[PDB]
Amino acid sequence: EIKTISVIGATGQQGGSVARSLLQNPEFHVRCITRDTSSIKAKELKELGIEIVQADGNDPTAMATALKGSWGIFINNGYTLTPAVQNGKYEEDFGNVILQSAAEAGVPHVVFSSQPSSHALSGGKFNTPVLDVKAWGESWGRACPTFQSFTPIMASWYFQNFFIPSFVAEFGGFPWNQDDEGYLTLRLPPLGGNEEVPWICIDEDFGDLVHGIFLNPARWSKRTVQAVGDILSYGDLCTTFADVTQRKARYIPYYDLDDMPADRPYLQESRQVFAFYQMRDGELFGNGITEKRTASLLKAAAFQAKGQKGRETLITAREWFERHC
Amino acid sequence: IKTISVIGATGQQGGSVARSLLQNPEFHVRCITRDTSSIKAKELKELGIEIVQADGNDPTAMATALKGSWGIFINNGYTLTPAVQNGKYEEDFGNVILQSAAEAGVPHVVFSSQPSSHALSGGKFNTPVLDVKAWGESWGRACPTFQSFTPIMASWYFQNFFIPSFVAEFGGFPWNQDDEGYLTLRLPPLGGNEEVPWICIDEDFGDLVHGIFLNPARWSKRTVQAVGDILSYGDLCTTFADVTQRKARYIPYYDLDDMPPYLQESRQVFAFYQMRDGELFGNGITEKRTASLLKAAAFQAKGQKGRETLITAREWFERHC
Amino acid sequence: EIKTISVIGATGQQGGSVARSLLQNPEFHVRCITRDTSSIKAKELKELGIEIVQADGNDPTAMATALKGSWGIFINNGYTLTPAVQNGKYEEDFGNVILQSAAEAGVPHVVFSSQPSSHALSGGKFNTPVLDVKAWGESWGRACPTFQSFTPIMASWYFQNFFIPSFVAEFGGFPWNQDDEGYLTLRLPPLGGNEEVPWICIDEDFGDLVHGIFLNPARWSKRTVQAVGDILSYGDLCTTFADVTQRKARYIPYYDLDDMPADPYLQESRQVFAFYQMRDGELFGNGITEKRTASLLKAAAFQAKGQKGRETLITAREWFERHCRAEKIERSGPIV
Amino acid sequence: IKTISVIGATGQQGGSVARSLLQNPEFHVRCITRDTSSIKAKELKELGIEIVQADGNDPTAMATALKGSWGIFINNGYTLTPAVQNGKYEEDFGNVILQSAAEAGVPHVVFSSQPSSHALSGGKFNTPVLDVKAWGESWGRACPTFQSFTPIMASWYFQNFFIPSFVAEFGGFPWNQDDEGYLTLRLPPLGGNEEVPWICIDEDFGDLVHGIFLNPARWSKRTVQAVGDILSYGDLCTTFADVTQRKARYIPYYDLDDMPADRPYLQESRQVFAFYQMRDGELFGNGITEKRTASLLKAAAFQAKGQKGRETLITAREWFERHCRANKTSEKIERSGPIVR
Ligand SMILES: NC(=O)c1ccc[n+]([C@@H]2O[C@H](COP(=O)([O-])OP(=O)(O)OC[C@H]3O[C@@H](n4cnc5c(N)ncnc54)[C@H](OP(=O)(O)O)[C@@H]3O)[C@@H](O)[C@H]2O)c1
Ligand SMILES: NC(=O)c1ccc[n+]([C@@H]2O[C@H](COP(=O)([O-])OP(=O)(O)OC[C@H]3O[C@@H](n4cnc5c(N)ncnc54)[C@H](OP(=O)(O)O)[C@@H]3O)[C@@H](O)[C@H]2O)c1
Ligand SMILES: NC(=O)c1ccc[n+]([C@@H]2O[C@H](COP(=O)([O-])OP(=O)(O)OC[C@H]3O[C@@H](n4cnc5c(N)ncnc54)[C@H](OP(=O)(O)O)[C@@H]3O)[C@@H](O)[C@H]2O)c1
Ligand SMILES: NC(=O)c1ccc[n+]([C@@H]2O[C@H](COP(=O)([O-])OP(=O)(O)OC[C@H]3O[C@@H](n4cnc5c(N)ncnc54)[C@H](OP(=O)(O)O)[C@@H]3O)[C@@H](O)[C@H]2O)c1
Ligand SMILES: CC1(C)c2[nH]c3ccccc3c2C[C@@]23CN4CCC[C@]4(C[C@H]12)C(=O)N3
Ligand SMILES: CC1(C)c2[nH]c3ccccc3c2C[C@@]23CN4CCC[C@]4(C[C@H]12)C(=O)N3
Ligand SMILES: CC1(C)c2[nH]c3ccccc3c2C[C@@]23CN4CCC[C@]4(C[C@H]12)C(=O)N3
Repeated sequence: EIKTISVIGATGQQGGSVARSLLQNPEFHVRCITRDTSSIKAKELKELGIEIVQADGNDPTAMATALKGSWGIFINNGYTLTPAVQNGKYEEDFGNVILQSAAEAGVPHVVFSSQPSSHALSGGKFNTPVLDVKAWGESWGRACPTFQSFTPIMASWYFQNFFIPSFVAEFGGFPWNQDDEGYLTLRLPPLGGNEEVPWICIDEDFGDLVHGIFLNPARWSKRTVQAVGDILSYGDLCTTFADVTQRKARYIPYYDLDDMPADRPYLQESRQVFAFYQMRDGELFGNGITEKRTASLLKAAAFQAKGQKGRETLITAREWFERHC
Repeated sequence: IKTISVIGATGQQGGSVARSLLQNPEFHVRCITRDTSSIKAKELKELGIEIVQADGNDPTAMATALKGSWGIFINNGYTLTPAVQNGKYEEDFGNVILQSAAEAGVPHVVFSSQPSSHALSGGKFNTPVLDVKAWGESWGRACPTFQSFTPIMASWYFQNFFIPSFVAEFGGFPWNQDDEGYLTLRLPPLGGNEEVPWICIDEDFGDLVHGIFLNPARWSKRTVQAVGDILSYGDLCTTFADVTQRKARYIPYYDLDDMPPYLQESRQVFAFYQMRDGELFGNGITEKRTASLLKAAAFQAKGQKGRETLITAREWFERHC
Repeated sequence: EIKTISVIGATGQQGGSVARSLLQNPEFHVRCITRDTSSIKAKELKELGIEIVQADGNDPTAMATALKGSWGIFINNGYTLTPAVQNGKYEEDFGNVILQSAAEAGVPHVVFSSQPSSHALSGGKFNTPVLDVKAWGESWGRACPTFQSFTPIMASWYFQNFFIPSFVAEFGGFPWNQDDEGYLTLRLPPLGGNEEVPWICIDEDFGDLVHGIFLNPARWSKRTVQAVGDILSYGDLCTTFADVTQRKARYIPYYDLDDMPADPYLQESRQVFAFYQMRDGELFGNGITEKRTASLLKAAAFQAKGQKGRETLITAREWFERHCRAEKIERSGPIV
Repeated sequence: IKTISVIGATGQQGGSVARSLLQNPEFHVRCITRDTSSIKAKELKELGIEIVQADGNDPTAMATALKGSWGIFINNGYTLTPAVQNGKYEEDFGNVILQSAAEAGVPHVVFSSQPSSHALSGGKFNTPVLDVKAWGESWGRACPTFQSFTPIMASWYFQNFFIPSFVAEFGGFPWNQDDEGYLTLRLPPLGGNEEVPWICIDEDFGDLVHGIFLNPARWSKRTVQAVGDILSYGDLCTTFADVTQRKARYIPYYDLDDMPADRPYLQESRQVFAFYQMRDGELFGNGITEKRTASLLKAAAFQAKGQKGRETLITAREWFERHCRANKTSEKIERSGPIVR
């Protein structure tokens, strides 16, 4: 009756949302995995009544032993890549190691946080390890005969990125620090195409999307899921923020990738991601058109499966600004 | 063989209507103008179009010039008389023509229209440029003589980018670079999700009216939105930048009270649009599906002549910038 | 501060949903209007704690006095038209009389249950009083200079038509009586165009749309609102029913309107169907059929009620899941 | 001038590809066939297209017959060898050709593909008609030599109405009248919202392959759904009825066990439809069914061809108005397709 689901990164944003969503369904038993059960965040997960296991993804045997009995697993990696991984050893990423360990432990159903490979799609003329490592994990999971289901889920930009101070530093004053001309100014290169920039409130929605996948894993196997709460251009984001907060805001694109300030190291290292996205006419996920219909179908299903508990629709940018500003 | 009188055939809207209808042998175009010796009048003559001289302000003359018309397209001008400006919308030459068409027994009417901000805002707003046409719309909707009366509502013309005064007031976009090197567009937000409608008046509007005349009964009393593309002002600028590789940006006029130097009294229109959450047409959501259908229908009625699809903002920039 | 709203037909389906929706917002006070406060349905409302006033729409003066003090009014009419109304004299329908009474009483904000006029749209070819009676009221209210806001709202096919017996008899066994070959068969003419048939759960959704309008009446003045919960073809409706209930169902079109059973109200429905086909299925007459606006209004009411109820409209799949997998066929409707 | 080899150029898919690309001076169409003396091979020759003779089952000859190609469009046939029917998907002549194209150094590939029901369902389904093409898709996606590899996935052809086995097996629609005077279509539901995709293979498909070749890098490793219209089976029949004024209807096989499964291809189609219903109608497996991209690849080819032809895809209504309203005797029901009985 009861299906156990191991949650990687349960102390983190993606896995944290996953754990919080799945625990609200009696058909599932959540086994959070963390490196330190004494962690501040781990104790918060232990206050929700969640089973907590301590293990390190870089230890395949220990990980395999910690996933022994899981019906499903949600896998993700971290913001910091090891030098070996940053230099093209994508098989050494702890997320990818965990996926292989799950194969050995016999876990039948996998939901894997993934990203497109700029290298694979551009014929080798681009290399963006931050994305390509997760894409490697997706290539391994899709080809593995052991799994009964492997579904890649691709996260959008978090709305919560607006709370990172260097975010405010890098991309113009937007959305907290106004400039000399009195504007909350956002400065980013265009995405390309029709400027269909995807955004999500990671906390409230991502976990419910993964939950919806686990409600019927066979239907979603080997079919990429885009975790998208809203789709709008940078300029529409600014006008929406201004309407909500009644604070002047504007968008000034970085049309020339070479003419971005070297003062900003998050613009210079992202210049290959931005170029790959532009080359793809803004189709940043690589599998097909950017659409949030599936996400709105995976959120409603989790809503029903949870007992009509919580919210039935994903958080839009307008609502996030109304709730956070 | 159905005869159609075309008001404003020397103008943008009526000109597109005449040029589109002429390519369907089932329809015979009778252009109406005040001056048949005009350059534009002669251009219409060079295409082999019948040109009759009449003034909309003369109901008696106009009734005589419409006799025998199966249908009529009606439009007015940018110029309102002081009397019309001050509320006597029955005197606008377009609405006079509509009443004359009723007198002459013309059975099928397509009327260039706009919503009445005054009527929709409970009196808060007064915009004669729109409300005058709305007067004709209600009159035609209530008139029992017509067999069909269909209102058509034009979006912003792309060709407004060629009006020097438009370039003057709304920033430099898309011709005049500013100090920081940007083609800058300065406009109040439309409201809602910034679904700003635009049309290439020359190539598409006439085809939409043509499509209406292909089945007047199905469109009677149903407003048609003449929309070629739907996008936000910022999308306009990013599209322009991609097409031309000329830096461009959008800086909204957030406060209609603190606008600059730039005496365009279109403020009440902008405020009414915002009050409608951007639903500038007033009848329902902004949609171009109907326009696309009508354009394709004209394409096929004309013999697969011309374009089957409406001109988008990107294509307009490609062809004119 | 607290805005009073009179609800016509509060004992009925449309007004009942309106009352039940506006009751959950303390900014509004619901004054139900009924002819008989002793009714089973009226006492149901009294048991819910709703003010009940007795008045008859056919009495303009009494109606005016009973509407006095209302900030807003929801107006609707009934399924049975007097013969005089049947033959024109649309001004005499109690809904339209009530609209004029509200104008006399000075009610500033109006939401009116409406439908397109086939006669006005067809150049006289068609005459369907079931629609045209409400269209008369719609134009009268649109032209009325006294109202501060006037919004016409138009109902789609109720899902609850499946509980109305007259629906079950004529339009095939669907969805309760299986037919000779074991099929739940629906027998109806095509709508026209791409078969974009609108449906709504009248009980749970219609009232929330009226509520959403009253939340910002100025923005909706003179703007037709389509009360649409789902848009799907008749065949898609039947296949969805089959998927939900694992019970055979099918759609049998009347391709020839002359071959449709027309044994007085079936004659008015033949003309209505012909008008819809003549409009390529654009049965509302003002523009394309769309449920986007309905969704916006439903969400707005959801928020206003304190995030109570559902944020989304009920689809055909949801309705079949809730009312067929598990329902007495005795609801109010056309008396054929 | 960039040369593109076209597999199956004498067939429906490759034929549309050749006819579309030839009208664009930036490309050279090199048709590939087993028999250059064929009556359909001579039609292509009458169009002014190079015709080379090679067999896909001969990897070396195929390699020498592709060398010099800037791009290649790859497709397979309706008949699979017994070895291929039984799993040996590497032996399908289309997949051998794909390996030959890498072998030959063709830098840009457009591969006719379908999802693998087995791969997506954890082994619950085995439908070689789709999975064979999916094998080639996986190989092309993983091959490091190609500069671009784009899978394109065909919908139901409207031209299935000209394939005789379709008319026989699936109730007779739209040509064979039944007891009650109905053109009856008999098919299981697709699943989900009955978003059945259809395309006019002749007029539209080639333009989509062409649009991909207009910017291969932007489409590399991105599945393209070749869709002209999206509608339910019942909507298909009612649309046909409106166009032709002939009674027509759709009678679903709600229970797949009640579908005629006399012959082996009908049972493999039962398993395919079961897979579709399993995926809630997502018959392509990569994502939602959509025709926006197809409408973007048709318009782009329209422009590339010199604004010649149609800018838009053919809808079901327009196809019925073009092929089933007039008698049009030249439209005979003899097209290549599944040979069931
Ligand atoms: N913020 C963004 O920009 C953004 C948006 C889009 C997508 N992404 C992508 O998603 C990833 C970051 O996701 P996130 O923000 O959820 O990360 P996060 O908040 O740091 O969570 C990742 C979790 O990984 C666990 N972990 C780290 N090293 C580990 C190891 N060696 N073994 C086992 N577990 C380990 C940590 O929890 P324990 O202490 O429990 O082990 C940590 O909480 C990156 O690839 C990023 O590019 C993020
Ligand atoms: N982008 C836009 O500005 C836009 C969009 C929405 C709607 N509109 C509205 O549509 C109108 C402008 O349309 P348009 O571009 O066709 O105007 P236009 O280019 O100025 O043409 C007006 C036409 O009316 C004719 N006319 C003028 N006075 C007349 C009279 N007294 N009797 C008879 N005919 C007369 C003119 O010359 P002849 O009489 O010599 O033929 C001409 O053919 C305005 O009301 C405007 O507000 C335009
Ligand atoms: N699915 C549909 O059939 C549908 C959808 C579109 C529009 N419509 C139209 O809407 C109308 C039916 O709506 P409904 O479902 O609400 O009808 P209903 O269930 O009969 O309710 C009508 C309401 O009006 C009240 N009423 C009836 N006669 C009255 C009178 N003379 N004076 C005052 N109040 C009176 C009734 O209350 P008491 O009984 O106590 O008065 C009742 O609450 C018809 O014109 C129909 O064509 C319905
Ligand atoms: N509606 C549909 O039926 C549909 C939908 C989606 C996709 N598909 C799939 O696509 C395939 C059908 O495509 P189609 O209509 O283009 O096929 P087709 O009409 O059968 O054409 C086959 C082509 O391939 C060539 N060929 C066949 N066997 C060969 C071999 N052993 N070696 C070399 N060449 C060989 C033929 O050579 P010659 O040049 O000598 O004739 C011919 O040009 C099937 O797998 C089908 O399942 C079709
Ligand atoms: C009258 C107006 C405010 C206006 N002022 C202008 C000043 C300069 C250039 C261009 C315009 C336009 C263009 C428009 C475009 N239209 C959109 C629907 C109705 C409306 C409003 C709008 C119109 O009448 N013409
Ligand atoms: C008059 C009608 C044909 C009708 N005949 C019926 C006869 C018996 C049962 C049920 C109905 C209904 C249902 C409807 C629902 N419709 C939604 C759009 C307006 C309209 C028309 C439509 C209506 O007013 N009642
Ligand atoms: C293999 C199949 C079940 C099939 N069986 C048939 C048997 C006889 C006639 C005609 C067909 C077709 C036509 C199709 C149409 N296509 C839609 C998407 C892929 C698919 C599935 C589908 C295909 O491969 N050809």
